[PDB]
Amino acid sequence: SLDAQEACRCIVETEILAFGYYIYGWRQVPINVDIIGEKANATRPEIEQIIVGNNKGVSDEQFELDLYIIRRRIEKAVKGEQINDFYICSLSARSIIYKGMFLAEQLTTFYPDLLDE
Amino acid sequence: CGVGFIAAIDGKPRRSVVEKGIEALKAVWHRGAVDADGKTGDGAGIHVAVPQKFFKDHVKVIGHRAPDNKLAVGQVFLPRISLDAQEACRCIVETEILAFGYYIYGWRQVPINVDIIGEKANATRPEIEQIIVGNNKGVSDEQFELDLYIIRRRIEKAVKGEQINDFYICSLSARSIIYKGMFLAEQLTTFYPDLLDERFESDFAIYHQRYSTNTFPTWPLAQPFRMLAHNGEINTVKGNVNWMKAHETRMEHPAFGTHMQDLKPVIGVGLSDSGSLDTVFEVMVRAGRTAPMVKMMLVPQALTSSQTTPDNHKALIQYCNSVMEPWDGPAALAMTDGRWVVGGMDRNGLRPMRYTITTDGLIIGGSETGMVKIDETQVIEKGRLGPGEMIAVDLQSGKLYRDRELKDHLATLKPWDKWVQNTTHLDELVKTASLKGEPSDMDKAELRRRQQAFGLTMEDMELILHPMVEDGKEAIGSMGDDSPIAVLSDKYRGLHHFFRQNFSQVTNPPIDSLRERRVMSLKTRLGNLGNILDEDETQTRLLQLESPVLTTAEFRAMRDYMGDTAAEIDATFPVDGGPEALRDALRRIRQETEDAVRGGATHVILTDEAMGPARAAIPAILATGAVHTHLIRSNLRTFTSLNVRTAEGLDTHYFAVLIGVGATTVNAYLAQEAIAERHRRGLFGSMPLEKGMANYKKAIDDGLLKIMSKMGISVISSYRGGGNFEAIGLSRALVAEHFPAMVSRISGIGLNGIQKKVLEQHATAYNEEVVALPVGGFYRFRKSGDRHGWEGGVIHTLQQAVTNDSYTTFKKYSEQVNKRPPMQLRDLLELRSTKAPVPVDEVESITAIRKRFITPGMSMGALSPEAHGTLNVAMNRIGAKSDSGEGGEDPARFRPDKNGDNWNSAIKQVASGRFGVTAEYLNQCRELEIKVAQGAKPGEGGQLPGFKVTEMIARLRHSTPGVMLISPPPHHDIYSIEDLAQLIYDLKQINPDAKVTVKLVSRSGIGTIAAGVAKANADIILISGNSGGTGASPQTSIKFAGLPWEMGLSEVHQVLTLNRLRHRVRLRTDGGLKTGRDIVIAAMLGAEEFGIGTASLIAMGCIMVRQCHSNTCPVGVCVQDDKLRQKFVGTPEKVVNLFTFLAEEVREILAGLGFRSLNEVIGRTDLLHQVSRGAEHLDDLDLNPRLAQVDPGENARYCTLQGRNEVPDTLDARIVADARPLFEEGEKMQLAYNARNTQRAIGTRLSSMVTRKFGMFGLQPGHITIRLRGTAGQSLGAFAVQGIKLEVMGDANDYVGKGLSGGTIVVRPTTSSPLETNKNTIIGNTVLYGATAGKLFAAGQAGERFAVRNSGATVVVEGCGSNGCEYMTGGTAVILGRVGDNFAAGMTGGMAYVYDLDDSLPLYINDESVIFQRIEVGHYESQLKHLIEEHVTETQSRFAAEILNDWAREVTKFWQVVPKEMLNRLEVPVHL
Ligand SMILES: Cc1cc2nc3c(=O)[nH]c(=O)nc-3n(C[C@H](O)[C@H](O)[C@H](O)COP(=O)(O)O)c2cc1C
Ligand code: F3S
Repeated sequence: SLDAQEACRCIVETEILAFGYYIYGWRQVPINVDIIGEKANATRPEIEQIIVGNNKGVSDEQFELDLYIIRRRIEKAVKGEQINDFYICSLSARSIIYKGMFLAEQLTTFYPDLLDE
Repeated sequence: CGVGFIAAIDGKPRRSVVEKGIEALKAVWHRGAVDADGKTGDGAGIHVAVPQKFFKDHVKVIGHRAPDNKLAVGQVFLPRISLDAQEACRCIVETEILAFGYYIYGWRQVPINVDIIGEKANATRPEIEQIIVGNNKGVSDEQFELDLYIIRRRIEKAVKGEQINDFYICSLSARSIIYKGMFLAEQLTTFYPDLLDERFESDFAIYHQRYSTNTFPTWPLAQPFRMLAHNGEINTVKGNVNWMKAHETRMEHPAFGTHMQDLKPVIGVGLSDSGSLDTVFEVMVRAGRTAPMVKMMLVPQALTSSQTTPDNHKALIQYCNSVMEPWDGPAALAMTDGRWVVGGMDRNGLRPMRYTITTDGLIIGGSETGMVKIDETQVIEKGRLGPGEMIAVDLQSGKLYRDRELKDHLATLKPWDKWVQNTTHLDELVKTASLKGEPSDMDKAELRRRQQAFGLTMEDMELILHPMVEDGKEAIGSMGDDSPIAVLSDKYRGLHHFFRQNFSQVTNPPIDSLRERRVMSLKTRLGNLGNILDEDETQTRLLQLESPVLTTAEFRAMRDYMGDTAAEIDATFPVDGGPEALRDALRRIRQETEDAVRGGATHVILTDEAMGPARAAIPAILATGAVHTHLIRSNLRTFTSLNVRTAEGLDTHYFAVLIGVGATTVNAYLAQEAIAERHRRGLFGSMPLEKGMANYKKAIDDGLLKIMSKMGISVISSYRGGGNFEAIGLSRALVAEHFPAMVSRISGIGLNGIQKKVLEQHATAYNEEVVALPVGGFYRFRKSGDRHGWEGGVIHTLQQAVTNDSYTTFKKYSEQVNKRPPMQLRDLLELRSTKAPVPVDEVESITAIRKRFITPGMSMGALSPEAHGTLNVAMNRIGAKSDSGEGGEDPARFRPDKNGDNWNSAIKQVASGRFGVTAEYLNQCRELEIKVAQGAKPGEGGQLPGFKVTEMIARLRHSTPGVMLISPPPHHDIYSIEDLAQLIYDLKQINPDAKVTVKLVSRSGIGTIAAGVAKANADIILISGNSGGTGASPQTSIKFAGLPWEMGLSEVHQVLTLNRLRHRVRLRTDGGLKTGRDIVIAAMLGAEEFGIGTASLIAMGCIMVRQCHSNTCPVGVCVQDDKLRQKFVGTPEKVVNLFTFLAEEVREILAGLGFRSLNEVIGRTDLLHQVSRGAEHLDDLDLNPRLAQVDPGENARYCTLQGRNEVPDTLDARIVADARPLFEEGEKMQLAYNARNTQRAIGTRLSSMVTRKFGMFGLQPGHITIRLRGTAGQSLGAFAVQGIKLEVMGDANDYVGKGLSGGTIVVRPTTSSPLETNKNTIIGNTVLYGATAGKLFAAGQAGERFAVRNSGATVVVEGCGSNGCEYMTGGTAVILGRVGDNFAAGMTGGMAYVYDLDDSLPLYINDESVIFQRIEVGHYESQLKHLIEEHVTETQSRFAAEILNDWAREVTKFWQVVPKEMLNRLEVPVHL
């Protein structure tokens, strides 16, 4: 549906801006659904990325701390409204996670981003 | 699609009830959504009584002892994938039942058969089980049902606690059970073999089947519900839920006790409208009231101020409307308490409901009068349900209450008349307020300084104010809106420009308001909210106002009455506070409001009265939004009211949004001061000040009713605080935090931008030395004002490029127009490829690209005949398609000219007025088009001034010369998607070669509507935007309604691709298309065809005067004069050259990008990027929701089918196989057949063959005649031409004789029927809709809206219903009986005769535009005599026979009704 996406986006944006950080925007990850089977495709979620930058000039340490706190608060708030199939695979300034329900050898085909230089 | 209910009158269980319910369910397969699978349904269900003996024998066999009391059985849906969810839910249920003390007998697994279910309806199939609980404490049935309900609610809450998914309880009671699922209607007894048993006997049964808009079934969403079943669609649910959120915090009843606590969030999550309504209904019933009382309290009757009801019902309706907010919308309800069984209708009576009593003490009601086969010699009475009516059956005592009897029996429970007298009006309070305390007027300089602070120009006072004060009506504009959107503009646009209004496509009908204004109320009540579960005199003691808008004197009187209990709050913030002054002011006011309400205050007055040179004013919308939301979230909105004093309210769009946000009353004092100042200068003439204020208030109320009627809401109480607007260009955080329920698909400015704009305007007004207001350009261009789309340089350069026929000039034009700062959404996106360019000679030729352009519809009433013909000739010369639009077309233009120039049009429209729609008008086209809503004025009908109608137009539209013609906003044929499918079937039957196009308007939620219409066999969808032109419409509907097509097109494309439906339909867009870049962007978005419109008018000579409504256009494009039509300068070569240039531009761009065909670029969204205007504006528009790419799969990204979507064959096929001598030798024929309700549009394809062979008037009357025996389907004999005679023995369902075109239809009961032919309904609703010729004789009563938009037909019927002969235009109508209320509303041509024995016509008629007298001319007597003689001859009636017998004494019992405009034009005068 097209409400759950909008509701989750509103929740995330209200909960990030409550701390004072600056949101640069959303990005839709390029994928290729040609390699996924059927039963692994009926429950495929919409994958997106949100880019937030630190403008308060805080250290990395406090920055990671508030990012974790924001993730937990977003999880609780979304669970409040009993919205199903919502997940956060990472929210940090140090590391990223690319995961899915495909075969091992077909990881670089589903996510062409990792083929970059 | 449909509801139905069967009831045994005496009250004894029996098997026939149940099987007849099954039989009725087995015959509703024609209205459902056909599927290529044959197994996939969309929901079905039945609701019966509990078969005690079945389960008692089950328990006996199991090994227990059968108790003496009744059993209780609960049907549950448990998850199926894992084995924990089942066990966890079982543990929860068993722990929660045993906490009360009842005994559990065990679980049972229902036998099912999954062989009939489709695939997608099987991947979400839950595990169905039953739990058997018995009562051992010996409690009564009443307490037992109460604890069962409480246990159900507690189980629901506990299971939701653990976030367990796919758990549902279809029933838990000792009285009734529910069998429902996601299968087809006819396959219900195959999936559930239990119902095939011999012991399933009952005394009542309800059945329902639905028609969903999407293709993802969810089992817990199938009706009937627990103590409710609904057909239709509810309008106001975003406002009723918000008011329930305030009603919950005070309600309590001693029947529940402490347990009341787990029923506080009564309306949970994951429900539709029919679920929330059902929950509220069940809660209100389980607390003491009865089903009729709750039905009256939730869906009340229309409180009309006429003497046609006893005052008892008036007092009862006053109480009911005072205690609760109505739940509006088209609704046919069939509900059941534990004792009563009620069938009811909504306020307007849109859906149909027909019932029947048999001699076996059996009542059968439903949507169609032929569902259950019943021998004709067993009936006692047939009937219907008018607007607001209801029929009840009491099973305990076994009685049947009709409408009036039930009202009488209900109006005696409590002394309503003595209770209502507690109401206090303000009219008396302002009358008795002596004429003292007159305030001194504000100074001119102060007024101008305050007006400058908000950005009011002199054009806001000379254009949109002056007509309000003088005329009492509202301003009018006549061209599209090319103004930039609010966020991209650069001047000070008020916050009320960011909110677009709402309307209703096919799923809901808009409510017309110029004719049935009697059902729309603007009542406002202060001191109203309280406990909704009580009954006492203190509930009706409040203050009542007759309009939510108050003047200054009325405000001072109401403030007198309030006095020592109110609390005033300022709404100003210091200009020098800093970068976060507005947020702090919001915080402060929303804290003071709560701190004052808790202190005993009952009335809050939010005013910006303290605005000065150092304090800027908070935008009133934001203030009232924050305050109302906070009061709702703190459980205090139920205590107080909310009054707003604003200084910016000047237009009818301000008050709309303020009342939609949550304000109770609104006071606009600066506008009144401006009115007074303009009056003291002697500008209005000789009218007093109070007359001007009254005219202004009347115009405001009329505009408010217009805005409220675009959506389908008829009462202001249910519209307030619901917020049916939509914000475009506001941050998601701001909207989701301060406003109740609005969607912002793209974020915009936050609080900093609003603060900057406000501070800038305040500084400009209060530090700069004002002498006069700026001229301002918003509706007309002025050099000092804003920018516009079409202006002088670009128009002159386009006309030069088109006239001289040179391409480089056209590239200069495109270069000029593609260089201004951004003005629309499609200006920020950017093309970017990654391939290498290819040469220009390799791309498609101009031919195959030009055949992708069409011209939108422009009626002949607006345009001049020469321009219309020029467009039709130019568009046919290049091989493309043109459009004729509404208003019909000239028959004489139906043959190619001997210049070769073909003046015909390849696309015909079916407007909602049906002004020229005949049988030949639909067989002279290649491709049809249904118009639901227009781009400029959505949710409204086209207009045509009274002087624009000449002889040519009056003859072309079958109307009266010199008469204003306003089309009805609703459709009278399309009240829901099933009616849309029926109309599409009709159109595809009448013309066997054309396609059907649906025209929508871009807004939110259009995706589901598009996925729904695609299942109705429509093959072309058209998406218009808010930037389209028009002929004549109010300015508020032009500037503040609709959305850019960039949103709607992408939404429809994504939703259609998601449901695997994109490969069946085509997409077409128009609105604001000027260059080739725009066309390439639209093609990337998903469209395949393109409409141009306004630009074409500029190629022919139009120069954007914006005076089309004045009939004085200089060049002569849209004018009905002769002296001005002689100035036309258009020629087809101009349009041809324009299209050639526009196509070769697309060729240029495609060759430069790297492709060779438009088919390789359609849908490829990833070729578009977003760049923002820079780091100096900071508008956070994120168009990523607009650029999302849904992967198709194996299918392509466009239409890949040949021809139109195919349709089944009705009975007509056999007729065409039988009447071959008629078509080949041309001889008389005579056929006989058996009709059934599963056969639609009987006699339409035959009419098509006859029209193609001989024409409309080529056959003598009665050449081919058919005799049907049985119950006819819907649209019987639609579009029948002269020479065809249908004779039905039985009855017809609906839309009989729709668009009659000269035929003849006769309906009579069976010769062996023991019925009074003048007291039983024989035909349903909307009879003779837009007919132009023929005759129709019926031997019974008709339904509602009888003979609407009649133009030339002649009808003789023995009765009528409400809203009969509404907006009739020509012909004669004889009604030998009683009429309904609001008869002959908007009638403007023809004549009517009523046979009045009750002498009660002056109480029902709408004596506004028609006059009623008695027959005084023998010429008009011979007419009636011959009509009744023909009636008696055909139908062999007995009532009319004995009327004709006693002619001399009954001729003096007839009223003759004649329009006022037909007084100077009749052939002989009506007087002596
Ligand atoms: C003078 C005029 C008359 C129109 N008449 C109709 C009409 O009768 N029916 C209709 O559906 N649309 C009518 N339209 C709207 C067009 O069909 C189309 O939606 C609009 O012209 C597109 O705007 P555009 O030219 O800016 O692209 C009319 C528009 C104009 C300017
Ligand atoms: S604005 Fe209208 S009056 Fe004529 S010149 Fe254009 S059609």
